[PDB]
Amino acid sequence: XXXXXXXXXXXXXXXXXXXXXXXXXXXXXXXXXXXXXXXXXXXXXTAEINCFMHLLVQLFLWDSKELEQLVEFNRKVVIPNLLCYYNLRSLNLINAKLWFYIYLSHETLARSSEEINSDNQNIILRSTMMKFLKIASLKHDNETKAMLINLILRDFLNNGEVDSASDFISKLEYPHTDVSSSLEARYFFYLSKINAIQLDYSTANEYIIAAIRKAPHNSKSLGFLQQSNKLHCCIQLLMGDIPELSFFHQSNMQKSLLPYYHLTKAVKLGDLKKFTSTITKYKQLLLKDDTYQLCVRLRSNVIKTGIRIISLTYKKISLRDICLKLNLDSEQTVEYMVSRAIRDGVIEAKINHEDGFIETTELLNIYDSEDPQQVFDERIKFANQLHDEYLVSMRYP
Amino acid sequence: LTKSLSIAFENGDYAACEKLLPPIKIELIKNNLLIPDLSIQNDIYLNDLMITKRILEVGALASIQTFNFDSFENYFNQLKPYYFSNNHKLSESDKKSKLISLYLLNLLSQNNTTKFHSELQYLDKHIKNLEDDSLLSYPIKLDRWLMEGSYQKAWDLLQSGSQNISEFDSFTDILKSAIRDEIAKNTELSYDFLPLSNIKALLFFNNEKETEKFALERNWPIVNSKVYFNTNIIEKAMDYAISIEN
Amino acid sequence: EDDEFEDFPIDTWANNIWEENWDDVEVDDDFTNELKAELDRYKREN
Repeated sequence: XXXXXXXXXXXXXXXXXXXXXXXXXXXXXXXXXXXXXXXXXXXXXTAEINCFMHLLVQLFLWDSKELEQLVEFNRKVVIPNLLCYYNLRSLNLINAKLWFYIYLSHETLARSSEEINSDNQNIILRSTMMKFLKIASLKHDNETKAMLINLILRDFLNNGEVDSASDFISKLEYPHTDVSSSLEARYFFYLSKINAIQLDYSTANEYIIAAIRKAPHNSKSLGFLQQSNKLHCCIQLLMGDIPELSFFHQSNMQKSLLPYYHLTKAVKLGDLKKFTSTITKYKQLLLKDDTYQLCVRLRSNVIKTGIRIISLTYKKISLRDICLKLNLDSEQTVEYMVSRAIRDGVIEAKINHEDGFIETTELLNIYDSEDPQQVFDERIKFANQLHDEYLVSMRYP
Repeated sequence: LTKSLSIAFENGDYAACEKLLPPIKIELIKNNLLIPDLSIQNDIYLNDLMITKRILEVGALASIQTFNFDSFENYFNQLKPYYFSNNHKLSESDKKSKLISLYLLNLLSQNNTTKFHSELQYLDKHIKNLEDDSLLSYPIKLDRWLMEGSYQKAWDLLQSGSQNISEFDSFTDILKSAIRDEIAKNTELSYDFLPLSNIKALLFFNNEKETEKFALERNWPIVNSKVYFNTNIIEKAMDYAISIEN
Repeated sequence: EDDEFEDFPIDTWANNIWEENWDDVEVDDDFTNELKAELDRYKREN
């Protein structure tokens, strides 16, 4: 019967990259399974396929929705099994699918109940994963390395530890060359994220952008894109660059981005109270991911916007009125906030204190003079070495 | 030894505490090789961890006045398993409630923002039962207000640490200066012209002379209460050419 | 080259042909109604 495929899959046991191909259909090889079909392996018995059939056990259970003996299985079985696979080199590639599930249910298990047995257990877990993270690191199997790394990163962020994961990266070198683009984007995802929480944005949008590029699409790969982009909007927003509407209308994902689509409406307008109200509105929704405490940083940005708009639309304004448009209590509050905005290269103004009105700087003629010469000159040179550079990297033909 | 620390902190002198710590550090080296990191999760073992917590606690509290800050971060790092291992018995000591807040505030004092927000994200999942921020709003709120740029509320918090007051007053004197330059570094570009009374108004001085003290320290030329805050074309052508004909 | 992403579940929920400028969806609707009161309010006073 259908077990022929399981035997046909064993016909993939010849050598080397076949396993790769062997995995591909094996991705969908789990469509049909039965406990009596389990007896197939009972009649089938080799170890190099023993671990694999254990994969089939995990896949069987997790899909069958029973997680108890899946993790229980992970321990009692995988540990004996784990020792045998260490000797093998090919097995490391196979185990990655294994590890991918191992952590999973355990993580998923945490959503059943709270116990410190889960703590000690997962301390053991991470400990192991770092152990043969080093072991495999010396064994030079790119794929299983990258996978494992991803799993422990995801552990740090199921935890609250960004730093430990960060300094962890500091001592990491990533198995760059030979990867699975999906794992690559899981990396770039987590990377961009933690790199953001630490308040460095300008490198986060990078790694998340790559998490958009390197990610596959299909119909299944959605949730990763949905989730990521739910982050990408946040970074784009914090950095001070409003995203365009079409970014909010793309695919099914547009139903999820809605709170962010209610943030930019709050942000672009620069109206604080509306913002805050919205944050209270969608808060719980924003907590199911951790984008929340990112978003609550925007209270700075929103006000920056408020000031910049009040500047572009007025040459000079009595402090009274700015304080009215921004709802704030006191003028004294204002000139702290505006004095701040100026230093950041936003307004380009000065402030008249004794009359208390902002005055924004003008263009002051001067075209008939030589200043345009200097300016154009700088711009010119800075165009040259662009041309230069683009011809120095050009050398390759 | 084991009673020595009791005599140090119960003594109430934190230099006696201070220099009384190093001789304890050794039995904390052996016992360190025994008690800490609590991997055994043993029930009868409760005594070791019970004492150990308070040991490092007065390690930090003492470390404050003694400028030993980083060290107790270590201690605080070392303390991390204790309050953040879930338990009712293990995580209780109010030296937590004051100590954590002390730590966050440290991070602000050093202008390390990255580490600070990282810590926020950390504490969040643990404290997630969190009610507002009870004591802990002092460092948090203290951060948010200077993030937005409204200082007056922040300074107000600096006046509001005295209720729970501890030696972070020193930190206060840190943070206080840490703010004023800001306003200074703000106002330098704000507008060129100030009456002295207004500088006093901004920088939160209770004194008129502290002003020009600061402004001299800032190199600000002062006028009687009122301060002020302040290639030929041929060449260019040939330059464009020689850039073109390379 | 296919993996399940079972770790990222697709969001579970508790339940215009023309491209838009934002100010399209500003759509604050105010002016038509506010105006009339502004006009007449003015000319009653003058």
